[PDB]
Amino acid sequence: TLPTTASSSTAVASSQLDQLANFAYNVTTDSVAGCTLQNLRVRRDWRAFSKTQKKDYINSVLCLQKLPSRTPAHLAPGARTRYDDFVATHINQTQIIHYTGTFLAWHRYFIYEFEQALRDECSYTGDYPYWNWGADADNMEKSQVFDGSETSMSGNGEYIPNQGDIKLLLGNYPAIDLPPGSGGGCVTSGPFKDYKLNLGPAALSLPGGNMTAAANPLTYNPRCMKRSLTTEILQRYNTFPKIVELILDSDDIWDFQMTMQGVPGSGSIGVHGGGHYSMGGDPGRDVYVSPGDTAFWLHHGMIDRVWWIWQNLDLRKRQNAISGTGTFMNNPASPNTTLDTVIDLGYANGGPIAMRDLMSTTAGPFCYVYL
Amino acid sequence: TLPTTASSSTAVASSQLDQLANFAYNVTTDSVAGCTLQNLRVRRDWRAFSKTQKKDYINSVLCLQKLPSRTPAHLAPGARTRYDDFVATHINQTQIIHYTGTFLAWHRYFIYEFEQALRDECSYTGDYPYWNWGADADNMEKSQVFDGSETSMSGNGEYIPNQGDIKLLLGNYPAIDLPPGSGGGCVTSGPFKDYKLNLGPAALSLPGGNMTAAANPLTYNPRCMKRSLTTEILQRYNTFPKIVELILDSDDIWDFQMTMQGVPGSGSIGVHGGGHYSMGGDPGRDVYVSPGDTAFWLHHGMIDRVWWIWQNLDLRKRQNAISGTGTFMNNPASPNTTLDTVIDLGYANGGPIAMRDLMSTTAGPFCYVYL
Ligand SMILES: *[C@@H]1O[C@H](CO)[C@@H](O[C@@H]2O[C@H](CO)[C@@H](O[C@@H]3O[C@H](CO)[C@@H](O)[C@H](O)[C@@H]3O)[C@H](O)[C@H]2NC(C)=O)[C@H](O)[C@H]1NC(C)=O
Ligand SMILES: *[C@@H]1O[C@H](CO)[C@@H](O[C@@H]2O[C@H](CO)[C@@H](O)[C@H](O)[C@H]2NC(C)=O)[C@H](O)[C@H]1NC(C)=O
Ligand SMILES: *[C@@H]1O[C@H](CO)[C@@H](O)[C@H](O)[C@H]1NC(C)=O
Ligand SMILES: *[C@@H]1O[C@H](CO)[C@@H](O)[C@H](O)[C@H]1NC(C)=O
Ligand SMILES: *[C@@H]1O[C@H](CO)[C@@H](O)[C@H](O)[C@H]1NC(C)=O
Ligand SMILES: *[C@@H]1O[C@H](CO)[C@@H](O)[C@H](O)[C@H]1NC(C)=O
Ligand SMILES: *[C@@H]1O[C@H](CO)[C@@H](O)[C@H](O)[C@H]1NC(C)=O
Ligand SMILES: *[C@H]1O[C@H](CO)[C@@H](O)[C@H](O)[C@@H]1O
Ligand SMILES: *[C@H]1O[C@H](CO)[C@@H](O)[C@H](O)[C@@H]1O
Ligand SMILES: [Cu+2]
Ligand SMILES: [Cu+2]
Ligand SMILES: [Cu+2]
Ligand SMILES: [Cu+2]
Repeated sequence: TLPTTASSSTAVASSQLDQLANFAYNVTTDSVAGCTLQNLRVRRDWRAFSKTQKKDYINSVLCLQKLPSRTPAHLAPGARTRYDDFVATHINQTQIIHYTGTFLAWHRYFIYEFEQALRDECSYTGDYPYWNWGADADNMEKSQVFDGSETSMSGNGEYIPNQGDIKLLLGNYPAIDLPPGSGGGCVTSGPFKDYKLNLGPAALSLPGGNMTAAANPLTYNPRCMKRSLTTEILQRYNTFPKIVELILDSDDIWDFQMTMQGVPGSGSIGVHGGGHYSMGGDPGRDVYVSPGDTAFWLHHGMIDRVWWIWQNLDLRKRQNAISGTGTFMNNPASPNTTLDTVIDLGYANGGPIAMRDLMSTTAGPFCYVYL
Repeated sequence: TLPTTASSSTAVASSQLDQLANFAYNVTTDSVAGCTLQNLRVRRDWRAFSKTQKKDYINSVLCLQKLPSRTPAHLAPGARTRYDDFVATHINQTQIIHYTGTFLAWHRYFIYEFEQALRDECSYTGDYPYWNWGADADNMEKSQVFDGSETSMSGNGEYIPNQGDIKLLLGNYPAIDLPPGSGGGCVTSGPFKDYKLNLGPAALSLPGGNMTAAANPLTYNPRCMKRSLTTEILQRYNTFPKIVELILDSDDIWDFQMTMQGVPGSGSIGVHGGGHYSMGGDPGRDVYVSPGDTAFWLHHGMIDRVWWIWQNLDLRKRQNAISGTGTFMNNPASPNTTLDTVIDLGYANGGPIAMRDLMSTTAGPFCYVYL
């Protein structure tokens, strides 16, 4: 039988999450028969990756960052690489994604098309990786995603001392205070030290309250990728209890995405916000440019997995569930998101597609499960 | 001797507003003694206009609706007239000009350049008019702005029986219910009976609670202007007690501009929202395309007048006061508006300009007062 409420103990919460993930894996594989059991791809924990499997993905990411970009030069003069095209369209559509009826499905399609670019343009045969936050909640610097070795998405940045508190002011709600992390500067080690971030910043938070915004975040400004891994941020919004609480106590699609992103006026940035700002640095603290951090795709693999688990717990009522509109926090008011709403990814990959073709990981263009 | 508490009687609260406006006129004119007393412009109540002066203003707006548009066709394929240029830049910029730090200053510059277009291209030499809502709150159908005569902005629309209410979402709160007015269809008389809106709808609130939104509201979509005059909406938010209350009880620019536009979670839409939705119809109920209604300019002459009165009650503290950010209700977050923030009107008229040059009606490009 399945867990009913989330546990206040960290080990038990991991067991419930596992048992909920096993229930989700079971429901999906037993239904499937263009998608079969034989081409059903599997996404796995980045720790389940071998140190040779890690290098294949990293090498496939490094290759996409070296191919020429597809976006027209006038629409984004700062885009140079195939990697920049995905970042460019995320900057372009930040106002109509996030806190929208399309938030969860747009990012499921976003990461899927990012995988296709790896498989078709940089010859990737491995599995898509995801980052389990709760496993690294007590020591993010030891996390195999951020440990600074050459099997990581690079590690911490240079420790800038005497850094001010990060203050987050979205909307007109009172600020949320966060520690500045143990880094702050350019990344040290890892296979991405010479990775040149090209676009942004658009709305980058800074230690001390400021927000660096460029005149046009689509213009060319090459720079390094900065990081300041903040373990304290993870153990506040990303422990195993928080992850299982997000799944077991969200009973409608509204409560799920709201709790996931951070309920307004609640002092919580949710699992989505806490996963972004824990990396710190640039573009870690920029909601527009965050795909510029290579740990974005492992982060959203886990976001999709948490949505995938919650969906299967009641496929009758949760597969096609949608709530929200087409504008950030319905500001200003916009029509309700429906199954007929068409979204696109700009010039990154793919074409415009309706929402109903996105709700299932074993339908539409999708054919995959999680382990 | 100035009042400090707004009154409940419409008669004596009307007297209060005349005192404050007169004090404001006294402070501004004595301060002028490139802007002199000899060239100082005056903006007057639409009721102060004689018959010939009313037709003078209308015919210049009518001429603006026939001259060819300046906007390049690929940026706004639906723009056909100079009047469309102003509506198009408003649609384009709606999400960074409402509930921002620039809201009041952007619209002061917006109507000034619209006035400059009347003067330099349609030979207008008269005064800029405004609409005193408090005088028509007892019957909008009697208003000199809306009676549908030769000297109106056209009047009511064709009758549509048994219509549902208007549901307005203002923040993360339940919808505010407004009566649907006494019209609904295309306008029946007045000098704009045959006037064509060519843009939108971008987000048109409909009776019953629905909303229409074009896929791209900047494409060609010619149609009549619809109206549904609603006296009760003016009664709720635009009586003389409501106007004097906004001026006297607002202690800083944040309180003032929020109370003017409508505070979320209070059931009010402010005098600004009350003036827009009391017209009803299309584009009166569209936040983006609202300049498409010809009463928009007289409506925002009075919005500017109320800010001017509020400014002059404590010039040393209120002349250059700013609060807010560059995004609609700070969603998504953005840097604070400063005196150095720059705005433009696209291809409507003029060039870019900073906030410091916009805070006074007697500095920058401005030299005007209100009667
Ligand atoms: C609505 O507002 C946006 C601004 O947010 C306007 O977009 C701007 O349009 C101009 C010309 O169409 C773009 O100019 C471009 O400059 C680059 C510089 O490298 C050049 O390479 C291009 O060939 C082009 O000349 C400008 O970048 C663009 N801005 C943004 C942020 O996209 C838009 O025109 C406005 N629409 C209307 C109808 O006013
Ligand atoms: C950002 O998004 C806008 C629309 O959301 C894109 O603008 C479209 O561009 C195409 C190609 O030039 C035009 O055919 C459309 O008419 C445009 N639509 C609008 C509403 O302007 C823009 O190209 C996107 N930019 C990037 C870099 O993805
Ligand atoms: C998943 O299915 C297998 C076999 O069908 C079963 O043994 C296992 O217990 C299931 N998972 C859970 C959590 O019960
Ligand atoms: C930016 O931050 C610095 C502190 O490093 C502060 O002194 C400055 O006032 C901030 N800029 C603005 C415009 O507030
Ligand atoms: C404005 O100045 C005139 C000048 O004589 C004066 O009569 C009037 O009382 C003044 N009004 C206010 C409100 O100060
Ligand atoms: C829009 O969707 C919400 C659900 O978030 C629903 O409550 C509301 O009634 C919908 N509005 C209309 C006009 O259908
Ligand atoms: C905006 O200004 C306020 C002034 O009260 C300041 O406290 C805050 O840090 C500023 N925020 C940003 C993002 O600049
Ligand atoms: C298990 O560990 C988490 C951090 O991973 C704590 O937040 C919790 O209180 C429990 O001790
Ligand atoms: C203000 O409005 C009231 C109606 O609410 C009138 O009774 C009064 O004479 C003044 O016109
Ligand atoms: Cu995103
Ligand atoms: Cu994210
Ligand atoms: Cu406006
Ligand atoms: Cu307005």
